[PDB]
Amino acid sequence: SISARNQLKGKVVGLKKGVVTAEVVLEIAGGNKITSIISLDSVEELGVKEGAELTAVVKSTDVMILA
Amino acid sequence: SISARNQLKGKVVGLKKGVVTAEVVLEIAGGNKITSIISLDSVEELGVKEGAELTAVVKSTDVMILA
Amino acid sequence: SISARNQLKGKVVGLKKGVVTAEVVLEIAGGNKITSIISLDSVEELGVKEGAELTAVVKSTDVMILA
Amino acid sequence: SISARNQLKGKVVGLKKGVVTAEVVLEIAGGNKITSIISLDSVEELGVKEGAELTAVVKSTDVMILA
Amino acid sequence: SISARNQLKGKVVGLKKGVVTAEVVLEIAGGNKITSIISLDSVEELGVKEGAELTAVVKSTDVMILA
Amino acid sequence: SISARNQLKGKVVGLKKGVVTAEVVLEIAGGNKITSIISLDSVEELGVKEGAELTAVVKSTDVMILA
Ligand code: MOO
Ligand code: MOO
Ligand code: MOO
Ligand code: MOO
Ligand code: MOO
Ligand code: MOO
Ligand code: MOO
Ligand code: MOO
Ligand SMILES: [Ca+2]
Ligand SMILES: [Ca+2]
Repeated sequence: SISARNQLKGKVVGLKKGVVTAEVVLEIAGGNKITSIISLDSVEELGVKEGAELTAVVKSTDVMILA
Repeated sequence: SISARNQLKGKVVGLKKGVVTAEVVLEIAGGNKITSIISLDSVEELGVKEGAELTAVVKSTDVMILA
Repeated sequence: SISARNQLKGKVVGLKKGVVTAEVVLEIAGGNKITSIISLDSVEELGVKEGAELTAVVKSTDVMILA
Repeated sequence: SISARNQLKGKVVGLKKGVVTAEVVLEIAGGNKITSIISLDSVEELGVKEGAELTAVVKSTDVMILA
Repeated sequence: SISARNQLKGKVVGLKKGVVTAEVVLEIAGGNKITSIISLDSVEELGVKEGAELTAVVKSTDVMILA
Repeated sequence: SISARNQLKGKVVGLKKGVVTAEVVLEIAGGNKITSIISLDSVEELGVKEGAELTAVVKSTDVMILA
């Protein structure tokens, strides 16, 4: 129940932990892949691990269109 | 060939024009819907129309993770 | 349970509805005020109205520091 | 005098330096905590340190609403 | 003294007002042009108009690279 | 042909690699400089290095105005 209109369910297929940030790669419907860069603290708090089923969220104003 | 690593192909299923901004809704693999808000100038220049085959692009640092 | 680390509870003190976007102003702790621009559809779906108690959410990478 | 309408004064209560990025945590009115991830270069240039009195700035189009 | 590392001085050559947002177009050094979409209220508050000399500011995390 | 209206051609004058992110600094027309923080993987994938000619891309909704 958040304003961000793009909510994409997926499964974790990759995780890389940096000093401040962390990279999460999710496989969503149709084989598409979504890549997320978040704080390292969050990775630790949401129990992010390979195989976990999670949801990618994006604000509409952050989505560009390519023709 | 742009750094934004998230590229999701889709078809236009919704279009609403504002004074400065415009809203484009794309249907992607699995019926998921991606909503984008961009400049009105761009819709016009990219010739966005119902049925067009376009692509949604998102920077990794804009993707959040939900548990 | 989302990665975005900034979650600020507040009360709606202002709402302006545009064609594509909408502006929401919330009063949070200490009298601070937060201003949000979201899609008009969201305003309609989350039942946004003056007096409503809601939460402002922000990704860490979108926060700048001013000295 | 910048368009970002959200300006929240606070004191530094956390600082973690990465190779490229850095994390700053500010305590604002009510003990709320704001977390910011910026360039390592900037922390150094703005002389960010525990106890400093700084200000968090956020563009309105980056603030989401949660119900 | 804001952490955002991109500060581009320029002159207003275009200004379009919408209901909630506004579009500002600046001509910057060297023949380049920058386009910004911000809140209508900020435009009104900073007294933006054709001919004004202002600065465009962008967070490093929001700049993409294209090859 | 991406909707992002800001496309600034430039040359790489600085490149710093971190664990998850990377910092690219470009010199653009007219003596201006642009700094970008993107994923380390994209840098590696687009083969970014000192001297390369590339383009910085920014969404209009991410450009702030300072008076
Ligand atoms: O209504 Mo949003 O937060 O622009 O997706
Ligand atoms: O070590 Mo970083 O600056 O979190 O990629
Ligand atoms: O390499 Mo990006 O531009 O953070 O997706
Ligand atoms: O960068 Mo975060 O961990 O989505 O607030
Ligand atoms: O009428 Mo708007 O301000 O382009 O949604
Ligand atoms: O007027 Mo803003 O820069 O969308 O907060
Ligand atoms: O990521 Mo910055 O240091 O706000 O440009
Ligand atoms: O808001 Mo835009 O049309 O992606 O620059
Ligand atoms: Ca943004
Ligand atoms: Ca952003």
